[PDB]
Amino acid sequence: PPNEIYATAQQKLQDGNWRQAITQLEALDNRYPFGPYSQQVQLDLIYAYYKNADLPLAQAAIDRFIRLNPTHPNIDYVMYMRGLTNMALDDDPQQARAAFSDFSKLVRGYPNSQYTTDATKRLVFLKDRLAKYEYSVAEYYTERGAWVAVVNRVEGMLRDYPDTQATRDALPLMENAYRQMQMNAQAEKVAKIIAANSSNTLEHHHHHH
Repeated sequence: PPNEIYATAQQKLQDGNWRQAITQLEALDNRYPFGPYSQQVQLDLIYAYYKNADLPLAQAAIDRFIRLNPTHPNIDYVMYMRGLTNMALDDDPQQARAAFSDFSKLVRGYPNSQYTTDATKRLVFLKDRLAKYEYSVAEYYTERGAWVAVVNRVEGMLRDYPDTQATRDALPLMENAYRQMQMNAQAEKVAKIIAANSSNTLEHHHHHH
């Protein structure tokens, strides 16, 4: 009785009985996969797979929802969930890169979403993680004297993760790599960047566009 099965699944989700809720929701999605309530069932299944730590199933279900309903009113929430799932898969920064992309795509689509604030919080951690990885790579390239690869990695950190501890730590690798190449205009630029990067991070959550 699909309406009572649905009400039942909703209670199971509220109890945190992920396994039973997944069962009943999958059977509904089997039976009416393009029914009037199918997007509802799929959103709840996304959630239940995530909470049950079925992360590959959550990820696949998110991708299918986005493909099939690219303009849905709850897309903001589906991309929040895609960030959470990829972030859980991270705990080889592939999953962290996917989460950064998800959440940054969320913040630049729905700057007014209820999930805004938590996505921005998670982005601080992600940017820290990804910049640390890129710093390790820049160091390795330094060890090799691969000065052009050093400059490429650091400028990517400065472009994408400008306010992180790792980009701070990596700027002198970049100034060095240019100097090693006798590239004075470039090296002096980095020296400028370093002198000016305050630990004071700027806030613009109170600005609306």
